[PDB]
Amino acid sequence: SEEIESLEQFHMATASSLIHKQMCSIVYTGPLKVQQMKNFIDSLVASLSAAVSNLVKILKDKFGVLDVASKRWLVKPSAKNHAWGVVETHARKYHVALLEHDEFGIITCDNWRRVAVSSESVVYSDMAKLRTLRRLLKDGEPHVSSAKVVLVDGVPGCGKTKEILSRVNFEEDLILVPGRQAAEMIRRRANASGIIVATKDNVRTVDSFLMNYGKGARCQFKRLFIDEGLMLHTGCVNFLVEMSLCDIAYVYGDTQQIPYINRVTGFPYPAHFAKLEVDEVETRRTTLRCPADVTHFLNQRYEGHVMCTSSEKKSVSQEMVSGAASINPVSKPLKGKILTFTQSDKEALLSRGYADVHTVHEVQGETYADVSLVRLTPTPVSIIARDSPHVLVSLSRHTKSLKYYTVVMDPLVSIIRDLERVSSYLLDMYKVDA
Amino acid sequence: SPRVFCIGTADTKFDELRFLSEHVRSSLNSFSNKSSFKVGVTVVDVSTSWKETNSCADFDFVPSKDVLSCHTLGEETMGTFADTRGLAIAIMSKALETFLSIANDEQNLAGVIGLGGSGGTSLLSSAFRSLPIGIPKVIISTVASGQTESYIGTSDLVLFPSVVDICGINNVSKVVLSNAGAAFAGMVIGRLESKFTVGVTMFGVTTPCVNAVKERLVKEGYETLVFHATGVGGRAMEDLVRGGFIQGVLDITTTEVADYVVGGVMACDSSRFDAILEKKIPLVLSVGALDMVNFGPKTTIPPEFQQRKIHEHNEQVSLMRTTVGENKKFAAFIAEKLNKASSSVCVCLPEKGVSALDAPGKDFYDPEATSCLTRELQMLLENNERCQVKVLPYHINDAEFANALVDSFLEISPK
Ligand SMILES: Nc1ncnc2c1ncn2[C@@H]1O[C@H](COP(=O)(O)OP(=O)(O)OP(O)(O)=S)[C@@H](O)[C@H]1O
Ligand SMILES: Nc1ncnc2c1ncn2[C@@H]1O[C@H](COP(=O)(O)OP(=O)(O)OP(O)(O)=S)[C@@H](O)[C@H]1O
Ligand SMILES: [Mg+2]
Ligand SMILES: [Mg+2]
Repeated sequence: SEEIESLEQFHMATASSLIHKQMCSIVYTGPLKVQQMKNFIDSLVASLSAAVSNLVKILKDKFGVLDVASKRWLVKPSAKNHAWGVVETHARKYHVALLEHDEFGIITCDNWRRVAVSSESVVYSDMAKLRTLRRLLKDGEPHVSSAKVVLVDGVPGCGKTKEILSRVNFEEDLILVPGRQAAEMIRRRANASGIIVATKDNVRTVDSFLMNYGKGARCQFKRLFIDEGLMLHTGCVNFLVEMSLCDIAYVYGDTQQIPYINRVTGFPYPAHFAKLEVDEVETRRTTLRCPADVTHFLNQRYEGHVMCTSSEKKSVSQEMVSGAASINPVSKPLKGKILTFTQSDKEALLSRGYADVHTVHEVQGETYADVSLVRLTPTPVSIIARDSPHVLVSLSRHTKSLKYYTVVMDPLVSIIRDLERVSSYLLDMYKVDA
Repeated sequence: SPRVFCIGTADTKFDELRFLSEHVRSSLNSFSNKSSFKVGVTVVDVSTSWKETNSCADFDFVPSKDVLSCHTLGEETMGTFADTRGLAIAIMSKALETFLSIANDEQNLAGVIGLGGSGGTSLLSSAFRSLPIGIPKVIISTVASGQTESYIGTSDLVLFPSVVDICGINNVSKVVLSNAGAAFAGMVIGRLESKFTVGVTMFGVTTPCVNAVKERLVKEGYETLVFHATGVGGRAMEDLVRGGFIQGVLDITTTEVADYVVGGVMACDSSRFDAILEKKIPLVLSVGALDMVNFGPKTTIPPEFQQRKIHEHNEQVSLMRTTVGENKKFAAFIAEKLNKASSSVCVCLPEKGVSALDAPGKDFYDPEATSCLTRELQMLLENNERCQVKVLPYHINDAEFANALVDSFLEISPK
């Protein structure tokens, strides 16, 4: 619509003008918050340079390439309807272009010879964010909010989302969260009493907020609530606080809930940048959900002791399955909520006839009485590691029981096995009244 | 009525624990044939699994659950851990420490002995070294041969090598366990049937000062204990201070402070000096070897320091010269502690140099740093009524500086 027009600064810009083979010798100046915000912008500039640069590299010698004249692909991409790509003209020049699509594919121009797209150009979120963030800068200098920022450092099931849902005034405040799944769950839980108080305006994903800032809706809020703010670059949090025009912001965070990872190759994100600067730090170390054994595990991953209000002591168990095929709804029904680590395993169980299956990642923040966790892939699964955020999440959803069914030995089998062996009297030491 | 405790994880080493206890009881009775006070033996289970042990032959016995129930989770175990067993052992270790602390108060603790692999040794060591020096502390360990500092620390904890992994009573363990138990009983019975000391910190580069001071002190009628300032030395001295073994300190070499600030291999912890000030014992402090941070070998030297002035003392160790900015930091740490003093303290500073390497015509010589250290110290302590700052016209190794340090000690601790 009118969004493509808002990104005109990027349309047909030379690929070279957006590429920066450096961003390692960058020296920031000013207050810590300013440096973090500057650094956040550069992480976006660096992520875009890499995306544009790889598209050009592909043209020079997922990563799809289109022949303009024949309207047929030389290399078919995995995704569809990419929002942008790099164009190679007949003079062999490289320009970034915001793409349009019709019944027959990409709408092209006569002077375009080939067009390259990739997983990174599927969406123009980086450009969208740059556009928004750069308009807030006066000569590269971002404005820092005078609002008080309170950080609530918590653990699984301590009440991060519950507190937000309990304290927010849906008519004046804003709740920002990373990921659509989380945003949808928050709205659903907020609207569960029967009335819709949580909408697309007072509950938004971080990406949507950054990308569509100004496009309308509403911009000024009295208080800002961020659920899982430690999943974001510190400079991003600084921008969100300022952009919400709030007088106070509550950043609910969790150091083990998939913390913000640089990801950008050779991009600098020093330890002093990774630490959020707030006016007050609050701590939550009592889980109101997890059993005492899962709590023992949590104590191992968090600074500070973790206590539990729950009376449940031991709740985990597992089972090694010989024949992956034996795991079917008739042979062995799976109690409660059925979860898997990968999509492939998820599809498998669904085709086998199991009802309502989701991946661990798809149920972040959710609670269940009983969980049946399943691994059908005997091949290596990277996200299943002793210190993996997915494992942490996978062990902290249930209030009553968790059973892990796997076709192969892995770090999770060890964790569950060790938890089953610990003394129950030791486990009692985590108990608190509440 | 003297009592000793035999401790171990009964869920995995029940028979060995029993055997040891049995041998300790028998040995205690034999060796004390001279008789008198009877020594009681209590067996303590520190198992952390759910497997329960309710007795150990005919011994007074404390189950795993009773050790834990006397304890409340504390700061010692609030950090992060590698696995479930590691955290369980850490909590049990502190619970054991509490149990022994109560035993040592409302009971006559005569000694403690235990056995274990790396995990059991880790569990027992921590609790055992919390007891006063002198009280027999013995552990038959499968890891007595290797790095033992994390187990023994500055204590008198004794690790008897198990020779073979601890697994059942066999011809080998019978002998090893028997000797260890007989040794413990010997220590216990021998202990039952039966001068003002100054602590001084030292380094090779400040030995001239230390020996002069030591000789002077002995002449004044004092007894001395010299500690190599390798990080552990400073702590060893301070633990002895709170232990009542040291009545005065001449902290000549505070170099451990440098490694703590910069990040060397022979660093002190953030608690340096605390023990001395809290005991309110006379303290004369100086800046010996504060011109060098320890590393070695060169290759080891953190990247950001290879551009610094290094001195290869030998193959395994290299000394880095401290800059002028780092010294001010040293002063801040020292002063920050000294400004908490509630008893007399004297700081003696040598104008000429702080080490044999920080002397006219020497590698580390830098009067710009020496001068800075002096000024920062005077200024930070200027408003401390309990502290006097003396700036003497000598090099730390001059015989007159040594004798000046002693004079200062005598005036805050007259005789
Ligand atoms: N539908 C429900 N009925 C009753 N209790 C619930 C329900 N949903 C959640 N809870 C409880 O609410 C408490 C905290 O829920 P949350 O605040 O969502 O967990 P959290 O602090 O956000 O940690 P995460 O996001 O799941 S890692 C736990 O004790 C849950 O068991
Ligand atoms: N998963 C677990 N949770 C709680 N306690 C455990 C667990 N696994 C083992 N333990 C206990 O930890 C204690 C030490 O186990 P041990 O096998 O005796 O270790 P160790 O022989 O002393 O030293 P190493 O590490 O085996 S060389 C025993 O009480 C075990 O029962
Ligand atoms: Mg939540
Ligand atoms: Mg912890």
